Amino acid sequence: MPMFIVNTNVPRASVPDGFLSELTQQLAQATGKPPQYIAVHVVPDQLMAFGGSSEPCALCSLHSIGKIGGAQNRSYSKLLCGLLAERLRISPDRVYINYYDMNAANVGWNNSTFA
Amino acid sequence: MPMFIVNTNVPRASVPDGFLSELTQQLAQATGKPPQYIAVHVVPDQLMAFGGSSEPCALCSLHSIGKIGGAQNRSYSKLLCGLLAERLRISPDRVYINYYDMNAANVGWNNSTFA
Amino acid sequence: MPMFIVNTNVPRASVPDGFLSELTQQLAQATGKPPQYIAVHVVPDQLMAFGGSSEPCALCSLHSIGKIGGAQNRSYSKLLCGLLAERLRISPDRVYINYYDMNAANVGWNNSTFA
Repeated sequence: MPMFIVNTNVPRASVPDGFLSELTQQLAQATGKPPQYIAVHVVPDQLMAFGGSSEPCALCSLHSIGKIGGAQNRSYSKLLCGLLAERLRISPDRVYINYYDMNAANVGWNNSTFA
Repeated sequence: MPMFIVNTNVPRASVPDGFLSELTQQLAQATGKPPQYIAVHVVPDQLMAFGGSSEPCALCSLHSIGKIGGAQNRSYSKLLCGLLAERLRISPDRVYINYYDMNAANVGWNNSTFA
Repeated sequence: MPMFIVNTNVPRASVPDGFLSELTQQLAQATGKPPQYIAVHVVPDQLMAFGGSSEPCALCSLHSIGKIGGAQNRSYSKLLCGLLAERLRISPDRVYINYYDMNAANVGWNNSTFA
């Protein structure tokens, strides 16, 4: 709650310096969850293909306890695709984002679960 | 839409030229979705174990908006273990494939989500 | 059934050598499944942040055909958090574990599914 992972074939070097921070701040506002509970993971240099091609692309995941749904998913997308296009230079139609509404009894953290 | 990921301890150098393409082509045929929508991600050189042994193995996942189900999963398994076995030399009883039927509102793409 | 993945920013060199075996034996006991069926994947050196900081952290997931539940999970979290803290020196509050109960029809293995 929330975890954001980005897998992309864009090279390490193109990942901008405060990128993780940025994501964190942004996700913080978008979901309205406090930053310290936000986890962010970026994996560049991957061997991937999208629609058969090797041009820049990304497969992402957003996990959260609640705050996932129809319209919300639409804003996250915008926001997220927006950042990726902008920072990593990836075309949005070359991005997929999987959204997962996690149940609290199913998220372990510090010796227990959120249930 | 679909996204297929392969995580394996086989070395990068062992992945044949052409593999990403073959996978995109076979999955398109297998799920009946145009290739344009298929994303493929191969991750070699992983630190992994299956059954406590570090002989060659793989953990994969296939996510799709529909085209997932009892009989379909069975054929994807036959298809996919067959390729990993022939192209990557991984024994099929050392492979796990997780299948996810995704809901359209939960797949972000191109600044929005599907429907 | 079961598959355990750990993604962490700790360096590869800090991952003990019997770590995969250790996790394997411990999950076999915790889940009550024979070790033969346990898959473990450890991914160090990742680019991640937790709560905005880059101190050591881990994003994990545990997939099982059954044995997943409110209480089991609480117990798993303790075991897992204990292991990561001792072996990788990760602080338990900088760890998330996603729990997934999978349907047998959704898990491929050895050319077919468990269904």
